Amino acid sequence: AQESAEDLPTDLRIGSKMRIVSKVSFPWMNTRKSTGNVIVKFQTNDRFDGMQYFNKTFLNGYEDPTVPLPVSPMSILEAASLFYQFPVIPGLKMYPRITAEQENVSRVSLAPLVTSTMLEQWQECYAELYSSYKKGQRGSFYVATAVCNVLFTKMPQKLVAVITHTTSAIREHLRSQGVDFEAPSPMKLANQWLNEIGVSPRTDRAGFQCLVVHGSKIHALFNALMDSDVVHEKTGPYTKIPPTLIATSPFLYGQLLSLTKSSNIFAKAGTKCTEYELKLENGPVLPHCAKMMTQFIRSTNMCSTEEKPVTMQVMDRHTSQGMSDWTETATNWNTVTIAENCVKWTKN
Amino acid sequence: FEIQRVESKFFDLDDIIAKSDSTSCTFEIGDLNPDFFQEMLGVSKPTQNADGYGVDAPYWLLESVRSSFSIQLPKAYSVNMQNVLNADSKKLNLSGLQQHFYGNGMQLCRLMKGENPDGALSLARCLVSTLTQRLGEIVSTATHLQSKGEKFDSLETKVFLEGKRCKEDIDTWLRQDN
Amino acid sequence: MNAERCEFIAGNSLIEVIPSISDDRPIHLISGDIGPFEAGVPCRIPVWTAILMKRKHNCKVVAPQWMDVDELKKILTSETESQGLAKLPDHFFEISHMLVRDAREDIFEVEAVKSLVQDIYDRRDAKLRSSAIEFLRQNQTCHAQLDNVQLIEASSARATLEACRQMGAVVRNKHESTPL
Amino acid sequence: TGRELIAEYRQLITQFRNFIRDFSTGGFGMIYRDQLKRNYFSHEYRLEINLNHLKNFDEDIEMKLRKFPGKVLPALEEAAKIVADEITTPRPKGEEKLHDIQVTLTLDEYPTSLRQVKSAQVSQVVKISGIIVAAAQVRSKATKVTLQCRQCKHTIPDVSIKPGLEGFALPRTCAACPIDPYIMLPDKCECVDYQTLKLQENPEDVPHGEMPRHLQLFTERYLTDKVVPGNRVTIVGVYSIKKGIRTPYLRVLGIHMETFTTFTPEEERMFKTLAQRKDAYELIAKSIAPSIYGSADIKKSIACLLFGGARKKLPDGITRRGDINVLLLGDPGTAKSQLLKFVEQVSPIGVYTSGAMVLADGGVVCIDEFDKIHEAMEQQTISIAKAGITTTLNSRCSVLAAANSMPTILSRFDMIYIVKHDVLKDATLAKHVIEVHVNASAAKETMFDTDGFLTIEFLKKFVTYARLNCGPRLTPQASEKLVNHYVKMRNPPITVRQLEAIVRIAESIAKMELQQFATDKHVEEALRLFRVSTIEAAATG
Amino acid sequence: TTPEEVLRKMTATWQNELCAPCLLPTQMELVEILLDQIQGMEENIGKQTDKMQLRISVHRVELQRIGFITSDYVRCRLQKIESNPHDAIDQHKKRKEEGKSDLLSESEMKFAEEYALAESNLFQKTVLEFMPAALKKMPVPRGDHDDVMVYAKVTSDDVGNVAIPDWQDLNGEVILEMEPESCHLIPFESVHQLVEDGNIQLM
Ligand SMILES: [Zn+2]
Repeated sequence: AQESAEDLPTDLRIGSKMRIVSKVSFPWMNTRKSTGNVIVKFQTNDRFDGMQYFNKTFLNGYEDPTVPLPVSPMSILEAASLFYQFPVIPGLKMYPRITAEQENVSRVSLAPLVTSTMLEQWQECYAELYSSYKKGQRGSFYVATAVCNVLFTKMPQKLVAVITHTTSAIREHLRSQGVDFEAPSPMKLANQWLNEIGVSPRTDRAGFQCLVVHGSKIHALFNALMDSDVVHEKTGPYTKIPPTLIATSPFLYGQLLSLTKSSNIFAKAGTKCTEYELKLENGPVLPHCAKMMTQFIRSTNMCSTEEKPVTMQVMDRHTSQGMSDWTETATNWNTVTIAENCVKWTKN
Repeated sequence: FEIQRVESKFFDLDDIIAKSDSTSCTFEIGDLNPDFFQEMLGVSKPTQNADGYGVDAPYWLLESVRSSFSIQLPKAYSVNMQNVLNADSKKLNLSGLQQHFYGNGMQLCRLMKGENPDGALSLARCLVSTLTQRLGEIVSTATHLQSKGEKFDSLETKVFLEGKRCKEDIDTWLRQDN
Repeated sequence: MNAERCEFIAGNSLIEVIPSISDDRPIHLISGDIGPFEAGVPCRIPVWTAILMKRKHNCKVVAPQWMDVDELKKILTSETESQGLAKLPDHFFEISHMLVRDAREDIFEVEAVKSLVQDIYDRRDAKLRSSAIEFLRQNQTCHAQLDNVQLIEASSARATLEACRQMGAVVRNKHESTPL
Repeated sequence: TGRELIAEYRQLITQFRNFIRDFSTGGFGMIYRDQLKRNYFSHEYRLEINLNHLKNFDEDIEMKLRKFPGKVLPALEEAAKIVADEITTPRPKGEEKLHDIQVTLTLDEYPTSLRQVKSAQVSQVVKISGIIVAAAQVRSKATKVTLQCRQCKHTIPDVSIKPGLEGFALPRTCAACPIDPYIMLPDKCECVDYQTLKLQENPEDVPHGEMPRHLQLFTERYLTDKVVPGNRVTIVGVYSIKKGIRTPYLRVLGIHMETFTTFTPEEERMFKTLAQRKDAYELIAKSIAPSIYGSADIKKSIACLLFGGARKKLPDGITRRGDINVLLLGDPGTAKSQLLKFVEQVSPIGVYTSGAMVLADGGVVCIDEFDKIHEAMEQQTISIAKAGITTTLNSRCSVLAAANSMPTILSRFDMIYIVKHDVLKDATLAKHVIEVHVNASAAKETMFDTDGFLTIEFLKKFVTYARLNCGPRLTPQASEKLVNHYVKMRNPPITVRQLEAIVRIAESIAKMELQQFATDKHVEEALRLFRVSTIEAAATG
Repeated sequence: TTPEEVLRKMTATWQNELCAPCLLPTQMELVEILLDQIQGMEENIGKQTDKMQLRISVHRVELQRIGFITSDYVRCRLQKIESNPHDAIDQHKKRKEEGKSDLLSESEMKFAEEYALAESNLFQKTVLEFMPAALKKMPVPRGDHDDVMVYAKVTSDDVGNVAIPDWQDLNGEVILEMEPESCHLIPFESVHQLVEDGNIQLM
């Protein structure tokens, strides 16, 4: 069945890729109607203006929904595609980090000085982010370890932490570390009976799961993520490389980065249906990205024949399953239809 | 004179034999009429435990069960065997395990999608890796005159037969020119 | 499509002969005029017609220019140096086998020509084998480029098509098994 | 003068490369080039060469190869390696290593008598014929070795050892340290397989009133495990003296041999046609031993012995036998041994004899002169406990026995016959048999045979087919008759052994028709056979 | 247009028809022209008084070759129609609705209808008359040429771009460029339209 609203519902699961398909051409494409590949070409101050709009949206440490828009809609497209990340290595992919989801990225040999100084910086960077989250005023942030994804956030205060894609072994290791969570005999009589006669006594899985932590108990999880060799890989392509941290507001050692963009034109069978494709790749697709991309489409009036809709798709969200279950303000969705009058999705 | 459109492999004898196989499964107690085990399977009384009725059922019948049921993977597709085959399958006798290996695996994935999505995806990844480890050996093995294709699956047999046919044709054309 | 039909298509090529008979009018074939014939004066006719006359002792066949030993050595040098398949004359192997079968009296330096053709065939066969084996380890694409492949070489290598069709089904099953 | 030998060696390699590349039967047929390519892609690193083809190509190198094989033959092997590299490059990834190839020879000549190898032929190629009489286990021989000094640890790598039954001497003193200081590393040497055989001269060629002579053979790599004792062979090899008197041996370069369970759809259709016929059982009984007159019920019993019953194992683990056993009594004549020899020929596995009881798992044993084991017949096992040994030997078989006459062992046999005034009928039989023997003298001067009887080659295959595929059971209506027959005979020597024997015979008759079940028809024929056989012993003696 | 051009077009049509996994648009016009040419040459040779001379043998061998080409083309198309006759009729009607060139000629269509009736009679007499009333409909399988590969060579200068499925992400597609001498291993449905237009030769 179909579900619908005036505006895009929020989903908090981070994905790996976004694809958007339309029957109406994008502004840089308008010369062409033959099948082929097209560069997303930017013009004059559009990138810089989009960067301004992004930082102005997130300056307080949480989103301001009342900032005025830029003038070029290309700046809205640019502002949707930005984030802050640590650690930094050129030429190594830093997301996704769960070992099952890596394609075989190439080896990179590094010096012990490089790896040691990186770890020394990582501890300070992580402690700064966690301090500003708990006792300061920062909104939220993500961590992607080799075995799980973690989200720290606030309830609309009360603090909440969510862990996803755990095994029973990881659950028991966290129990040994002392974390608590709001998770989702006749054999003794037999041994006693054997001993009473004088016969010799020598004669949980539950798949993948998520976890939720409330309140003061979050600090134990913070110390656990600081300490364990379980999350610090000692063998493999990510040997001695610490976990990835991601945010939408600046932090010390954070590097500003952008997703890769490209686009294509397809034509078929002599029909009216030429199809125009946009892609955003090679990083996390954070929840604000879809919200801003909706505004890019509606500002550029591609909905004007609402009888020809535009569709959007976000991929690999199942690796972070559970991050939208803890509240009524969020939703799980995978494919979305945009019109000017509404936004629609399946019952899922 | 009225026409009904059906599957593209409706008349295939190999596909009918593949549908005719059976797997081990379990049904909830009292949620189904116990006439079923005599009516369909010919078994007078179901074997019963704390988890449910435990039986074997065929794939054609299992697709029709819109009620609740559960599946246990057979011996050839158990997780230890999945690790073994994913580690090295380049010289193993798959026909000794199952003559319809890849087909029964694809049927198991389609059934297990509603119960266990992670297990279904894991088995699908294992199948892709297993075929990638063996296709080059099949296409190379077809070129020998003494090969007879003892170890291959029914799916792999098609590739083997086509390769041997091509080799026979080009050798016959070459040996005119003495 | 098979090797006999490859030889049948290769028979339509043109080749030069020297007749010993003579004739006055042209011959108006459906494939076009070929005559007239004068004894001792060369002219160009189809390969099938040339072999038909050679069996009846009515002519002498003149070999193609690429059957010179120096030209064959140039072809072997280029095929050895290039990573992919080098370019060849049209219907190279088929015309070589037909002329060695029916007209080996008129070829000059026959054993050297024969050995060079066998060398070229051997290493092109090895290149095609290595390319197909390296393709069948792939999972990321269903496309390859095979420039300068001959028709008989393409005809001998049809197992790869069946193998790729079988691989696509399992890839599609994994994509449909991915959860949402 | 080593550069002269190097020049000779490289010249030989050049000529052998030209021979492997250029020899042809006309057209595009370069046979050795094509054979080498096919062997290399079949992962067989070997080649075989005909010396008369080599003599036609170039006489001089062939003559040199015969007279100096230890010098010349490594050049031929090296040339084969070079040509294989040229043919197969560029090889796929993972297959970059170039392998080492063994060359073998054939030669079309009369073989030399094993007694007439002249002493001038030492270290030359010869051709010999004979019989293999013994074969040892495969062992390993080192091809290249690494040496290290005991004290100062200096090394000599890749020291190569000459082939055959030859040793080699280590360096006496250090090259860079007492007497004999070098040792051999077990981990850094190369090895190949070898085998030793013994050859006996053919008994046709032994002069009258003398014993045959023998020669020892050495084989290597692909020439190992090619022969078994009893084989007749012709061998090409080098005549060598083993390391002022030495013993000789032959280093083999080429061997030439002088000599079920799978069916076609045609064979299955033939078997099923015979099974579909109504007279199939009578036809098989007629087909048993057609050269011997009469004996119709005995031939039917032998057919039941060949086919046997089903074999069973109940959930408590107690097994039930499928075999059937038959005994023949009476006068010592009337072609009893010929019947036993026929059963030995026809049976899928079997033995004839006058231990021997063990050797026929799943087969048939024919015992003649039985008046010369109770555990063997019933338990399919014999046991022993004498001084210092206790074992049990277990084997499954059926037994056919012929006697010339214990009352105890008669319980172990399922069917018994007494063979027993012929002279008027024997006149016609004498006419027929003597006409057969005069026709045999004149001779001295594929389902069916010419006379309509089944052929041995079809019958043996059909028995081997039926045993692995039929496996019948009784119908309830067939079971109902035997209870009444048993009670009536016992309350008008009746035992459960006899009842189970009758059940086995009924299953055996139903097996020949390829039935799912036995019925009242098969039970009645089984009862007739049991009465006709067994009541002779009740009436006689 | 000369017969020398008609025969050259017919040979390329024959090669593409042998290689393709399904049914190309019909070319019975060229077949009819070449059959008429065979008959004309036969009657012209029949008017000759002397036949033991070289010209007559050369002409007769050429007629042998042309007869082989036309017969093999018609045999291949009939063997394709016999596999699934109802689907062939359906595809022809869909091409007529789309306003495209013909899939079947008139005689081919008549053969397809008569073969479909003759095939229906056997199933109706053996099985379907004994079924319950719901199960009396005739089954017709769907098409089967979804994952077929071909070796294809480019001959035209300005072919442009082609789209193929993406095995890394089967939601989307990949775009290829076809330079005008290249040979590719490629799915058939990507090159179907160009094979109809004659810009690609199958191998
Ligand atoms: Zn020393």
